[PDB]
Amino acid sequence: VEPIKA
Amino acid sequence: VVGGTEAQRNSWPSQISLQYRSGSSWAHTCGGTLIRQNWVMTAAHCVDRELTFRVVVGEHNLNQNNGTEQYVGVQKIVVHPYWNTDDVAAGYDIALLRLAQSVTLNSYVQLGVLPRAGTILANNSPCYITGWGLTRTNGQLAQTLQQAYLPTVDYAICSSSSYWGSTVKNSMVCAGGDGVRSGCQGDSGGPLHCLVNGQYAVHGVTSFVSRLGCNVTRKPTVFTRVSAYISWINNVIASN
Ligand SMILES: [Ca+2]
Repeated sequence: VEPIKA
Repeated sequence: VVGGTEAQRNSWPSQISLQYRSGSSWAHTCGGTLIRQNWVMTAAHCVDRELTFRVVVGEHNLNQNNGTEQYVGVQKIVVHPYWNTDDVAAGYDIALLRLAQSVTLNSYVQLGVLPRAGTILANNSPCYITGWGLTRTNGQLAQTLQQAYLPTVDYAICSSSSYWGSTVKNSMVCAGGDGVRSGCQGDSGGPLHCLVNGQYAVHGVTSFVSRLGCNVTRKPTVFTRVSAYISWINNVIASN
């Protein structure tokens, strides 16, 4: 999971 | 936003740019939704860093004067108390920012409408993501606000093995996953706007995409489900 963010 | 189109200037007046101070300038880092004249809803992970933040409302082009912007400091940050930076997949990726001044509403600056508590959208519901995030995986921020059409993917499908499996929770909304259009870094914290009974409401706060890339087939963009947090939001505003 990659937060997106910036 | 990967595979977006440029939004019209007055389409999404609750969208904000959350920026941090960087030298003698300001850098966009995340989106947000204006929910009161002095409150913004964004993602918790956008405000983990010990930075100085400001909110820009009435923004369209990050790189040019639009003649419509209002700039305001962030006075208080209230992160969901269950948020854990080490565990985005656990959920609770939501925070409220109290602004130092109340902003002025107009065609470019409006409060976002939130869904009723507990509302869940039918599979494949029409929504748009908006933001200034990267326009390609490992690309660069947009200059102008982008929108992309991202239909919801319901929990049953989204939490299935070829999609997100156990990573997605019922406190989240999935949307997109077509391999072409998606949120991307820099869109976090901004809105997913979904059309319900003729009115757009902000059903998601952009949270995460795949570590593999932004636009990945069967890895729809994942959002915090706003309707899971209505009581929390009202409680914070009431006590602050
Ligand atoms: Ca501007």
